[PDB]
Amino acid sequence: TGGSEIRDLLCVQSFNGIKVLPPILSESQISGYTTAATVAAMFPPWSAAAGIPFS
Amino acid sequence: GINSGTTCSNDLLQPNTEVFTDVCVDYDLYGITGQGIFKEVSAVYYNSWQNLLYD
Repeated sequence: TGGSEIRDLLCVQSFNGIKVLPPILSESQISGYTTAATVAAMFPPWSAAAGIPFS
Repeated sequence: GINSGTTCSNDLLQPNTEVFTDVCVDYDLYGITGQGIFKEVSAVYYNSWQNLLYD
């Protein structure tokens, strides 16, 4: 938006027209979902481990 | 030497227009004038007869 790094290919792609849209889901909530699934597999009730302890 | 020779009048539209620019106004110098904000910077790597550079 102004300043330095005159070699800035990503925004001159956007200035020429092509825009990489962000995905509609953030990676923070996706990583939190995967963490929730993993701790579901590791803790009671083991929904991701069919109700069975990990060991 | 009417319409020949070397000594030619510059009384057409002279494009040497030394206008300071720090807003989105196209230039009047080497190359075709595309969109540009002018970030005035100090550099030393120009030498000889090197006004313009490409990527």
